[PDB]
Amino acid sequence: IDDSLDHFIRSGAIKATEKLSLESINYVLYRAEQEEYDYSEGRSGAYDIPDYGKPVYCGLQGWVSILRKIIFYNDLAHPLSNNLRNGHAAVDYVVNRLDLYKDKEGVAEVQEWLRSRMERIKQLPSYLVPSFFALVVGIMYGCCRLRAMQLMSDNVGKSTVFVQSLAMTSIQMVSAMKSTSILPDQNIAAMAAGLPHFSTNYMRCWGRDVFISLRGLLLTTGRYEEAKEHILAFAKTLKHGLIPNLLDAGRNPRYNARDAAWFFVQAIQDYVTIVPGGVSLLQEKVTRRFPLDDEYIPYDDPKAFSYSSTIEEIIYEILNRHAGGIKYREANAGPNLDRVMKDEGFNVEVNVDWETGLIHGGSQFNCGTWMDKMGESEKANSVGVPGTPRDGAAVEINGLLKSCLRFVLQLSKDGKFKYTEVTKPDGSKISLSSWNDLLQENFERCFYVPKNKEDDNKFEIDATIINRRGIYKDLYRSGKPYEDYQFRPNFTIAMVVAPELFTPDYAAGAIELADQVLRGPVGMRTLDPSDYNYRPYYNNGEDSDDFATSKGRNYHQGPEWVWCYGYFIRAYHYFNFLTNPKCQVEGSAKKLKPSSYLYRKLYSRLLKHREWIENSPWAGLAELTNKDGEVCNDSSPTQAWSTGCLLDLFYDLWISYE
Amino acid sequence: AHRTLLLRLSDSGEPVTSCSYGQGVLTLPSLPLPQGKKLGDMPVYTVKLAIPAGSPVTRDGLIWTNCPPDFSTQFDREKFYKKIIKTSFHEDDHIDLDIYVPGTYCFYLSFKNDKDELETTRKFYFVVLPILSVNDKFIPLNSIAMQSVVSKWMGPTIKDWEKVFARVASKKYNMIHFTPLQHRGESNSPYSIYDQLEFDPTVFKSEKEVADMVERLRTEHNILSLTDIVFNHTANNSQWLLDHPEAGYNHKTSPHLISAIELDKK
Amino acid sequence: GWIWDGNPLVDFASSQSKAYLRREVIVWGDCVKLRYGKGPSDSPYLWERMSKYVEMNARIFNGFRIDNCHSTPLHVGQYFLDVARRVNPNLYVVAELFSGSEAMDCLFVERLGISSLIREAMQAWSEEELSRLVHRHGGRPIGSYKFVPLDDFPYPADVKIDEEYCAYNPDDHSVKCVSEIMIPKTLTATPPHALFMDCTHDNETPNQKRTVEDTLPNAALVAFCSSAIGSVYGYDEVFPQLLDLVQEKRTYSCAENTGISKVKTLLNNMREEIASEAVDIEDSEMHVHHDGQYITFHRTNAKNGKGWYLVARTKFHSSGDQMLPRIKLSQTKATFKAAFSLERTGDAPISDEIIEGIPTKLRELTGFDIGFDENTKETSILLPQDFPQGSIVIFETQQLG
Repeated sequence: IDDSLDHFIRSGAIKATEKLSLESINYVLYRAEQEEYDYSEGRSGAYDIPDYGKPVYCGLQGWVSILRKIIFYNDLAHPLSNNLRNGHAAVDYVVNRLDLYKDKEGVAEVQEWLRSRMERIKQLPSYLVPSFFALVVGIMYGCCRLRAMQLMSDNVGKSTVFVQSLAMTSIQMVSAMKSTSILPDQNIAAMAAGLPHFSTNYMRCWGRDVFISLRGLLLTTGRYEEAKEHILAFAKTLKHGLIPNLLDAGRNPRYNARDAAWFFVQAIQDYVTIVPGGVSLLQEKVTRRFPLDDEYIPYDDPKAFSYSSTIEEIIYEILNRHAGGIKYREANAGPNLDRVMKDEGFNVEVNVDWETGLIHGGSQFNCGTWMDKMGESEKANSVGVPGTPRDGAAVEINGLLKSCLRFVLQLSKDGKFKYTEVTKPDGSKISLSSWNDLLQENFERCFYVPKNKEDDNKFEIDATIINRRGIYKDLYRSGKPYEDYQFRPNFTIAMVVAPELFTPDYAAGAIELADQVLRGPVGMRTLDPSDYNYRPYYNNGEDSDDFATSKGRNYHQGPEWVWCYGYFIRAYHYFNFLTNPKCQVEGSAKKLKPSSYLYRKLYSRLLKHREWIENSPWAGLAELTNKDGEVCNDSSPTQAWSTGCLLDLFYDLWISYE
Repeated sequence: AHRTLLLRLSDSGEPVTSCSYGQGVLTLPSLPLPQGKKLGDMPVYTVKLAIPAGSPVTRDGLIWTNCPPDFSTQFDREKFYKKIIKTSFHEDDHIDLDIYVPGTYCFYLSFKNDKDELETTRKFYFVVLPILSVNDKFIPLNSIAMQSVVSKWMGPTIKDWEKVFARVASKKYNMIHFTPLQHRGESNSPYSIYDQLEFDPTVFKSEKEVADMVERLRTEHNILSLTDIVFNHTANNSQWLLDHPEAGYNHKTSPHLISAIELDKK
Repeated sequence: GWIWDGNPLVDFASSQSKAYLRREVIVWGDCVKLRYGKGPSDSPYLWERMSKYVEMNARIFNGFRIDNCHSTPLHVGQYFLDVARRVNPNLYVVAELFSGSEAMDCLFVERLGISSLIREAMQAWSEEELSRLVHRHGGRPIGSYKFVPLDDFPYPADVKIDEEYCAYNPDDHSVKCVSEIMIPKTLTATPPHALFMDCTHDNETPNQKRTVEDTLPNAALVAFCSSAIGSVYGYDEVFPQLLDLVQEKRTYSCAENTGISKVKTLLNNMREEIASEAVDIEDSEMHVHHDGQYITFHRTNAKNGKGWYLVARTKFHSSGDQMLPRIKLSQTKATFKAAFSLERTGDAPISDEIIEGIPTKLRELTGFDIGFDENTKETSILLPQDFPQGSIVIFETQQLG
């Protein structure tokens, strides 16, 4: 110890983080042990602290999540404190693990600073190592966290801890790997669905999760060049006019996702709206590594890189082939894809009822929507029975379709979209504006459930199968018609993406019920608690005979999901600002801005989320919660859409009122 | 708002110099337009001309300027507009000149001689600088950093050109100078232009292809583009030189060079 | 082509000249001179062709750059720039203009509507010549006088008054009067704006004319001027030799962040912060000092006390060790911003299909001592003896009061 040691430990950390990137910061702060194994061939992983366990990340966050409470109470008796006195192994671990990432941008310089300081720490008496270890880790952590805020956009860089803690999940989820990627020919940055189990090999990338999260994690933060690459990487995998959910790095993906293609085109609109010059995305040319029809997996055939498709025609191809109709049994169908799905479930069909203009699809043997839990309990007799098949008109799918139509209409107006016709299965043509005004007229009719019995004669209502009035149906003419009239948070997605389809008073009053019924403390209840099928506890290990709960069929009927809370409160915001006058105030220059009464309401519904990300060993939000905030031991501890959809809300408020 | 300047004139209609900055030009300040407003919405600047009371120019005095009197009216260098000079022996006259579009404007005075003839002062020019925005980020003319790049050394592809764009955008230039992008003549120099009316076919296909690349520079890298323009000559192998040899100096057009032709042919 | 020392205002292919007969032409057989007459009536295709030529690029680009604009006839240049301005009213016109005098240079800017004249820094023959060049385009002197209406103005009793100087909205972007009496800001002849190039595509590379080290101080000196700046690609990339526009076909190297590239990133971003803090000619002051192979540049805003101080040890030649006296700044506080040294690491690569610059080390420097006497309020600035030729340091300064 000398008077210069003090200045040595607190200096040089900002210069070390200089050449870092929002990608490379992932390798310094996070990296789940499974993500670490991916780079270490299974050799390394997370440091096992004796009489304690391992930090949840191999990076500095793993240390910080433990050290914060230790520094606060001076817990010199903590197992980590003891271990840091008895040896220099945790001291060396911090430095050595970066050998795995020494080649990535700025890590070599960060590693040298850590190395230079750690070596000087080891030359101290054993009882002084813990404090200097925690001090050095804390300093480099902050500088990396600062670098993240500098690289991200203003709205993130000037915000509260809670907003920044949300934004750091974008770094948790976006990294390059060795076992998987988003492109087949390269290994590049690929957004995981969540940590730790949705991070490696085929389990990492999921098209539904990528694009639902793309706006929040990538656009709200400013990672545009990373949002583009994820969009283009799925553009290559378009087939059946649909986007796959199981992106196998663009190498034999699974196409049972009726949802992904419309969240995909939604993100494209979000990209174009937000990115300065984002219209440039439309003319971007992509190598279409599949055929224009829908043949079969030919990843090695020379027809892979055969032809090119611009995002312009890629958007149109989704719209056109959807109208013209799509018929196909999934390629390579059989057990080698789903060892529990029945033979008729691999047959997926989707078309448009042109008397309404909305989109129907699926069956009682399918899981085409985000609620895609397939049962498997042999003892409970549910092998092959989808827990929530959502066949027919799904609210979001059509709401997302209206958003797409509204997008391409105003787009062609500006000379950026050359398409106007659309071919029907017979041979008819319909303008996009005609299809648009079709949904505008028929949507709220087919989906609303009036509060007054008098109005049932106008909204195609079968009052025998109802539960609550003043609601938008979850589905339209499905398989089980009582599943049409279930209160589910899914309708909030359509309210967010295409609010033109909703009359303000109906949407306002409907979402006030979700506030009283479907809104948990952190999660959105996936099913009205008054329904008979309501089972809000999810055990993917239950062996018993219960037809509902065994092998986790409850996944989408009761359990409280967090990413739906994002789409909910975004609409809760929009329609409480349009409807209730107490939620409005004459903002500067008389433009309409929300009042403190509305802000106070939004604030009270995010406290339980701030509490969660604060007291979470993984510095993020769970993917799922059991009834009334109870921790679901099978829920992923950090998920992308869980945080990316709260960021969605903050960007709304920012991009509109600040 | 207040976007007016005072251009005092002498008793002979010459502009008064307020400070000695050296030999210069009557340039108005480089300023962005007000909040969210277009060139049509308001006069860019207002030049208030001050005429001295009882000066010789006040006798039937008129101000003539090629400054269009409306935003709708286009600018013709040779079309001038009349403004009457309010004659007083005690009070000066002031004459606003509303300006709606950047460019070069000029003004002179006409008055009645001491022989009751019509006399005219010299033309006096003043300049309105353009308003350079990149993405609604105003760029003052004194903060421009321009990169000169020669296209025939930027590789053969548009994709091979955006590599140079990103390199200079990292060095934080905000404007790129483009050596002429048209089909070059025999000796392949960028300034000897084969055809001035379409671009280099080795890299470009249509006018839209270059306008989109230039716009791509504007939105992805916040960089503005400008090109060389050659007026003094064309390349010695223009396909239109055969259809139009009079655009140069011939034995027909410029006969004095006949004595000079037979000196090179000898 | 061009006559040797001839007036560029005289068409040497016209009746008033015998230069083709008398052989006084240095010629370009490459290009063929175009004959505009007294108007379009004298060459109706050429005028119609050039018009659509102008009108095409005016739809695309943001402005023009006119080669040997002095040799272009006046009425011609006026006609087409007016045509372009009808297409692109925010047209930015640049010109390498060297007519017979400054008065004529100003006359061209008047009638053509030129927005900036091009000035080159590589034309400097010695350290002082550069310092003068930099003094010309550096700004006004520090502590320079400001203009007020005095006893040469009428004071109308009914003149509008901004009592307490408070009738200017920062978003109206108004032209502020000198004080409370609202006598409008005076339209006075100012010198035409300059675009200072540290090196053009017609200039010999610093390797050729001086050495490669000057690429750092030269560019810093130019960038500290109160004007638009510019550079050719390869100057920062430290190319070894001026590219022949005719013969060469090699391609720009993809080697990123070479030579000065990191410094021009700093400079331009540094000038981006200064942005709209200086509008009229008296808002940006300066002080340039020449001492041997050192050149000092102090840049000052006349309203706010912020400033930047550049010490540049130039390398025109390897001219030995020279020690600069302690820099003294009265009633000013200084702060270290950045410092760099450029040193050549062997000769340039020899390639046939790609043009690559000279390998350079952009070494960061230390050892600068900034003493401040809390009594006399005088900041002293000392340089380290490790300050080789081709190095710069930049200080942020701030006047007190």
